[PDB]
Amino acid sequence: GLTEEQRMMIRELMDAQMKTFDTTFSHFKNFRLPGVAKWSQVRKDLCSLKVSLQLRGEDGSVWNYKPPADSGGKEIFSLLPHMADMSTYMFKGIISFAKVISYFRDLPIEDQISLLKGAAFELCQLRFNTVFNAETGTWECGRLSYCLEDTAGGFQQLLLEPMLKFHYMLKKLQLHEEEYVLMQAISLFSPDRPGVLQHRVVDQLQEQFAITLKSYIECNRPQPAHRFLFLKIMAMLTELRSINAQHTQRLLRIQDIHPFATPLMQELFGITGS
Ligand SMILES: O=S(=O)(c1ccccc1)N(Cc1ccc(Oc2ccccc2)cc1)c1ccc(C(O)(C(F)(F)F)C(F)(F)F)cc1
Repeated sequence: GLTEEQRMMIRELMDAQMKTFDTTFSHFKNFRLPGVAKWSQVRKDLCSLKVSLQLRGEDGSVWNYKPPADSGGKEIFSLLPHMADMSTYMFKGIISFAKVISYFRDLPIEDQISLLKGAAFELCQLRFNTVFNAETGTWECGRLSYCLEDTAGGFQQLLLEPMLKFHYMLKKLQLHEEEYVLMQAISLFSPDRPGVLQHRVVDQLQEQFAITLKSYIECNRPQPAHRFLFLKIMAMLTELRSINAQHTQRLLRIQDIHPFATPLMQELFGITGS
């Protein structure tokens, strides 16, 4: 079954998640909002986001934003300031998650920074899948809601952008909170990240989290639908890392044309300021 050590690993991760995941986004406030040539062509990477924004007030008021269509203009950058603020809020939560976990704290500062930089996007996306509604194509973030706008091919066309397909595929697995936090742990403690000194310790931690995840699934999911779940999750994690490397390249190209990264995002991506 589950060993007490395995049950102590899950509890440590689960408590770290509860303390640092504001699932209602109640402290996300004071954020920016959109106002009331091969480089540029590629930089039209932005069209795959296609998101509408809803902001519900406590008074009952609802503000709704619909994005501009591309007209060969700067209007494509209208939502980047808001998204940078949301990304920064999510990343701060992820940093707090790592810092409250005993195993991460024990690691050297240099390794802690290297691991956070490598896994920050992946951990944020894993948390965002918990708030994603597959039926509505919407990410429900407290009073903010982010809805995918209609596209010609509809669902299938959205499933062509890897980030979106990841979200739909992961949600279909119908994971428990314990399985999400183990995926975060496996992704955070990745030994093959640039700059990791204590690779052997990190690799052993990762294997223990994966063993714990495999054991959790074996003990709590006996149904033929959950056959090969551990391996599906591990493949998902491998795809997320490829998505992460692609997203980094897309982001840095936009930044090069149209700077928008916040200070914390600049630190994450090694932008110096000079
Ligand atoms: O993948 S989503 O859900 C998404 C959102 C909208 C349309 C399609 C897909 N996402 C949310 C998200 C937020 C944070 C994150 O982790 C990061 C951690 C540190 C630094 C950067 C990211 C990962 C996903 C999303 C949000 C923004 C972006 C951007 O590339 C954008 F803005 F240039 F499109 C940018 F620049 F803001 F990061 C991409 C995906």
